[PDB]
Amino acid sequence: PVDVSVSIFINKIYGVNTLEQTYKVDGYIVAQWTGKPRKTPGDKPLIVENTQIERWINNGLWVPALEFINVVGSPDTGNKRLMLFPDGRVIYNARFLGSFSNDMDFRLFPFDRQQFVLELEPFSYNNQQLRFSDIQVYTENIDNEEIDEWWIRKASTHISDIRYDHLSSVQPNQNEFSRITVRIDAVRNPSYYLWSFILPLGLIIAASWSVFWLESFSERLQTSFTLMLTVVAYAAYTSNILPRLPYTTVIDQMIIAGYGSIFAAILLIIFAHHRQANGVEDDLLIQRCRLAFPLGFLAIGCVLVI
Amino acid sequence: PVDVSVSIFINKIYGVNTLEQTYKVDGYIVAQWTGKPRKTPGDKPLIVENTQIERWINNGLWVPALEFINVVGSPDTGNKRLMLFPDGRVIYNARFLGSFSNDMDFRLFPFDRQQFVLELEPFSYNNQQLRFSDIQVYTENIDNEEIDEWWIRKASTHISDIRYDHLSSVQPNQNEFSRITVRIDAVRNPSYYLWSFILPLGLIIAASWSVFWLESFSERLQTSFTLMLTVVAYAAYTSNILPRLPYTTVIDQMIIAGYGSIFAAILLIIFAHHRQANGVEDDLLIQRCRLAFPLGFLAIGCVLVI
Amino acid sequence: PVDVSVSIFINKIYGVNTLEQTYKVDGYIVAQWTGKPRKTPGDKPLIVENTQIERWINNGLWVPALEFINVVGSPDTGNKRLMLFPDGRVIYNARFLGSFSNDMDFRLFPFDRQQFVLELEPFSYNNQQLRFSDIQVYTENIDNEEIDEWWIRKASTHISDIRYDHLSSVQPNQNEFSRITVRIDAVRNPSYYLWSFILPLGLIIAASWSVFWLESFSERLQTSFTLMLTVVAYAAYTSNILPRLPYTTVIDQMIIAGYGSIFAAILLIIFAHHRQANGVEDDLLIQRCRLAFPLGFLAIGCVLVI
Amino acid sequence: PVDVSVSIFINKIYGVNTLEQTYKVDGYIVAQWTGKPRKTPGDKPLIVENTQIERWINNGLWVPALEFINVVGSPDTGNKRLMLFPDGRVIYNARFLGSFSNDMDFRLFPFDRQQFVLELEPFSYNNQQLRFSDIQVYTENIDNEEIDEWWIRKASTHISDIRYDHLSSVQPNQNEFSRITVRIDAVRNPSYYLWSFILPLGLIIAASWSVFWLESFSERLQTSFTLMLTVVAYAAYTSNILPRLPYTTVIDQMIIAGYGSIFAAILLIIFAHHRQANGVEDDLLIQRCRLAFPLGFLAIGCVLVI
Amino acid sequence: PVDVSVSIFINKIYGVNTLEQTYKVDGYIVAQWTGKPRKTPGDKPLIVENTQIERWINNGLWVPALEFINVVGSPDTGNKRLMLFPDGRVIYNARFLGSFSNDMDFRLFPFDRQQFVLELEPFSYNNQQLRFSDIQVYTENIDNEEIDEWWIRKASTHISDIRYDHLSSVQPNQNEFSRITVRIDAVRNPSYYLWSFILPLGLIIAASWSVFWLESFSERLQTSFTLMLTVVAYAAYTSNILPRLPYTTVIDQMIIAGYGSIFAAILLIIFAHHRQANGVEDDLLIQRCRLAFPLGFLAIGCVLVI
Repeated sequence: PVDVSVSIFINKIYGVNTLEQTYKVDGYIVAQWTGKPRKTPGDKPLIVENTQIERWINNGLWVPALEFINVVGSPDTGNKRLMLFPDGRVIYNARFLGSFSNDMDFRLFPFDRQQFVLELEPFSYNNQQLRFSDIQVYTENIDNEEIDEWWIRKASTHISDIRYDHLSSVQPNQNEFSRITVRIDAVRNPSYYLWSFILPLGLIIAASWSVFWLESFSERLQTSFTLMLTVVAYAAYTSNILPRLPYTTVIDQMIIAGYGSIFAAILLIIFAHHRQANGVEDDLLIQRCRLAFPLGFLAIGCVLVI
Repeated sequence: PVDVSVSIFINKIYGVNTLEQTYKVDGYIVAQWTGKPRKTPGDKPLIVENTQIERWINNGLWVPALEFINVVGSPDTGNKRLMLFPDGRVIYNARFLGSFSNDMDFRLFPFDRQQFVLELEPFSYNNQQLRFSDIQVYTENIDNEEIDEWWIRKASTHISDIRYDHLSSVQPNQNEFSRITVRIDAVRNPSYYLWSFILPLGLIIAASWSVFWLESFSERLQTSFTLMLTVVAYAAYTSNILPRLPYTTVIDQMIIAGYGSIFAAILLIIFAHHRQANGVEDDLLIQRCRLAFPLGFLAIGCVLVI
Repeated sequence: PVDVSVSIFINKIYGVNTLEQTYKVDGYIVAQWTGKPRKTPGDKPLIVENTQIERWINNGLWVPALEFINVVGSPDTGNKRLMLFPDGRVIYNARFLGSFSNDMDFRLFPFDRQQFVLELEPFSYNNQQLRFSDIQVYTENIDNEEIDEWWIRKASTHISDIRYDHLSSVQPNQNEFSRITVRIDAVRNPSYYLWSFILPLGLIIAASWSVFWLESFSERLQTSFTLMLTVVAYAAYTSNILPRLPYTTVIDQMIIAGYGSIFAAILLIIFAHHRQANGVEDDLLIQRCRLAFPLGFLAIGCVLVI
Repeated sequence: PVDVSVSIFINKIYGVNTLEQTYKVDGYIVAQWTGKPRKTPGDKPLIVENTQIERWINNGLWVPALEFINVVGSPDTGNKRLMLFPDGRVIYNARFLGSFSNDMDFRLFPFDRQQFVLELEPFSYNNQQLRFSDIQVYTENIDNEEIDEWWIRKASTHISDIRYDHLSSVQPNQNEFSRITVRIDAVRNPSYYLWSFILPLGLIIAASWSVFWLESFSERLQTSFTLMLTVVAYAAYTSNILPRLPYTTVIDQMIIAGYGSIFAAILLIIFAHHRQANGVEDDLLIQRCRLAFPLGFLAIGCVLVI
Repeated sequence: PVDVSVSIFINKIYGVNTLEQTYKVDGYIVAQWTGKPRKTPGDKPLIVENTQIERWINNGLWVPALEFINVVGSPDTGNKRLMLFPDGRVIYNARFLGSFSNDMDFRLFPFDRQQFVLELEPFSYNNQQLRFSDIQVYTENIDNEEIDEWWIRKASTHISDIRYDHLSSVQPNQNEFSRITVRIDAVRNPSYYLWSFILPLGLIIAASWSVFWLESFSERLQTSFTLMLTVVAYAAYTSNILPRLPYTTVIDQMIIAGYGSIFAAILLIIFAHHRQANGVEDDLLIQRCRLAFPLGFLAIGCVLVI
């Protein structure tokens, strides 16, 4: 059972694709294992670069294919490098850029709690064990977090053994491969969305209610039709700029709320008026519920967060 | 007639392209067949990885080219692997990611009933039979379906023989290739569209009718012009965010309905008024059809679903 | 002069790019010609697949490069295959996906009459004649045309000889290559555009005129400003969803019409009023031209289609 | 100093990228030079196609690398072809598709005067002279110009010598490479923009002024607020469909003009009214400047074109 | 310690991707170092072009892999070229196009101060020193800056030594690689954004205030609802055309300001009216604060720039 030591260097995690639950990772992979001692020119280790590596394979030099279990597509491999030591051991170092997959929940969108994952595992080797895994998130935590879209925490390794129940016609015990699993926790940067979506959406819902401080009945009603048109004009601006998803986010709900608030008002206003015993006996208290549901909406809103 | 045993491992079905009727599939293919026993170093099976396989072909080792009948483009092949057994048999294993085609009907868009298909078939072999086909949809049915865009059911195999009537100048019987056909049934997740499109669209159509609870004639009419402008502002928001298609979906019809409801009203309102024997004799009952077509629209709507 | 027999199998014609006059074609190409008889292992034809073909070339086996005259870019080649017969003849079969060009006129957009073309021609061979060309449009005419964007008719071949006047320093007669030209005629599916663009645009133009059935002068005018705003809100929805072009379509003109109809009304309304001999002597007949240009617009519209 | 004769065949110039000042060019390149006579099989010229050319290089056959100085990226090379003559001379022919750069000024957008350029130049050869350059714009001038976005004129060659002041540690005179420069002049097709942007934008500015033919003061003012909202609704439609740039076009200015015209009116209207010696003494002439700046706007507009 | 002399020729810096903090760079790289003198055919330097270089490597000729530390992906390499001198020294010249990364702050968007950076560094060599670095920004400073999106200043080099604390199991001192760092300072072109966003946004905020010069109370309020709808209609036009970011820009704030100004007015107007001791005693001074916050907004605005 060959012992391999992997070292992943994360350089940048970007381009999150909300719909496909994808994110790009740029970094380097380093694998080290020991082989039958070799005669290296001079004596100091031999450095084999790109094109050359493929040659050394054709001459027996074995090199284990380490797959990225959770990769969408196939990584963009940069510079490959083989460092051959005289005492046997071999060190493989290559830079990569790939798109990884993982279960991502964007229900609370504006305030996300996501976690980026890598999953290494020998493509075709039952007894080729992954010794120790080390990840260098040499990125800067409290650096300039208000410049980048996501804020992080700290790395997280975890080696394990995966058992497949439908392999080759093998029975003895060939069905356990060692898988390195890296995890990075990150939180989304609320800022932008608060000051450009939540806030103004609120001022719209607020000024929405000021339709009650209108005297006439026609004014009270005809104005909420211009108010309806405003929430639609907003849902457009919101949608054209927000990430498409299969489910509704928080913001998606604030928009529904704005739709109900205005439909509620429409009902009250066309109720207050025709709920009479004459013709214009608008219930002085209902027509003056200018403070009834404006705060009664912070009660329906503080129950959806409970 | 060589016997081949295929095994498809579906890992993720994503990126559905409504307009081109495309969808992406990530997984592995495993093909097994038996050949003339061989002398493998040691004795335990020989493992040939990437670069190497192409070499073994140049030395006679045959490997059937298995085409993906319904693939748009050419699959993104990851790690290839040849496992050569001493008793002959050969096992080919490779990871792939490709875009597949299939007839997709999106008439009832918000509520779709689609089915993802794969179609394997030897690219150039008449008598090379596909033995047994197995698919491991090791994805989780009732897991977190309210996180993913589509909900599934269960795999579905089916081997068969395809007959081409215009092949080489061959007559005997060379015109029957065996094709593996995999089918996966899936249903779209209505949620999002209901709570962010259907609902608010209804509140717009509802409050649309409240144009009748207006006293004056000018108010009753001039307001439906702001109401018209509202449905348009909605069709914009809807279109910019929904999947472009060559035909109309359900939502596309609700939008037409909102257009007709407002045009109907426009006709009634400019009828009730000028349908007099004086000048302002607005038919007290028609001007008060505030409950005539609001429910008479649930009759025109429940006949389109019949 | 080598005789070559081509057979094109169109599998799907999609992704029309209005602006670049591009369209994608997926299918297979089959070329057959006869060479100096060969000794094939066994005796039955020899099958050379992908990688291998490039090898047989290096050993003399000649294979003519057949260019796709009208291809934007370079086709996405799938599986290549050489079938070598003992009696000489060679059969080349490969699957392709490319983007083709052609002059496309989208003037009557909603109702297009386009034609998809392919153009094969030996890249570097003067006397290498293309024998017979056959195209298998094994797609289904009256199948589910109301599911696909385009409706077709039937294939259409045509071999010819092209003469270039500026080739190599050759004089004898080297300047005539044989070009296969395939043509497929198609018509666009009006549906969607009628029920989602033409119709509602008409209800807007119709209800546009009902600005005359208003009593006051201020109402008659101030209302047409909200009517103007409506046609603009529509041109936005239309444009964001329709295909960008360098010229105006039919729909683009109906939009101009709605702009003139409203500007015409603006003139009449601000004429009828101030065309007096007092101050409010609104020409009873002009102010009541509620049926003058509404049908007088079907006369200006039925002359643009003449 | 090797004499090379180049021949560029422009097939289609499309996809202009306003922001990056890019445009795509499809065509063929033909380079001819004479070498040490060779023994060609048979005697008639030898035809070397794709894969093969790379082989002949490995056997000494030299082939000058001709770079495309102004190419963004790297051309999409199609079919390559080497025609080797017995008398020495070699003819290189290959089809290409690349993205080229050039300084493009879109200040007068609707009416552009641009020029597409190509720039060939030996990548690594001081004394390898480019003999004669010929371009076949075998496209059709007055053909169907009202179908294509751009209208042309006629080709334009020009060979020259470029001097680099910072090359290798060479002094003698190695610093002059011959560069072929092709230029094609083209004009944009105004049509669409006039009938779908300029015209309707004018009818909006025109009907804008008719806010003066209103009696009351409140009507005269409150209506220009719906007029303001209209120009904005237009800038949206315009922007979403027009090409993003770093500077303002003509249309971009007409939109500013419409903004000023309405702000001007806002000032006059709120001046005429409060510029009294009572309360409602609206200067009969100013309130009746219904023809003052409507034509006084054709004076401010005919000075921006002077 | 091999001495290498690099020379970077920047040809064009374009395609800034605000969200990913990326920018494209086209140019050539030139690396020179001296090796063991060689016998070159003739005597004058040997020119090795593309395909060939890979060959000379297989025959020992070493070529250091120089990585682009801050590259997203992997550069698009054009023509490679090896110039081998008899006296040893080797000169590597290749054209590239890659996407580079760097921290970019777009807080003051309309007026940006950004800096484009390149970072070279030997991929696998501890003692391979980079001698002198030279960059030829042979672009034209005060040329046509009002045609390009960005304005520059002047190049800026800087060689240094980077120390990695987690390399191979090496202790002596193998952990210091030499890195070339190029920096180019650039400023964004405000123009467009001023005349198409800032200006018209101001005329909207300006004319926003003229809601005070309205007599009635209903007019003063109902008009600000059409004014609100106007700022939203603007945020839409702005957003669809501006670069998506995770934070708010200057323009994003002017939009918030217009939202507050109108919400402020809404409060005042619904205060002035109901802040009585009767019913319509609108505080003659407050209702006439037509000059209170219009200039009192230039005070809140000149404190956000302080």
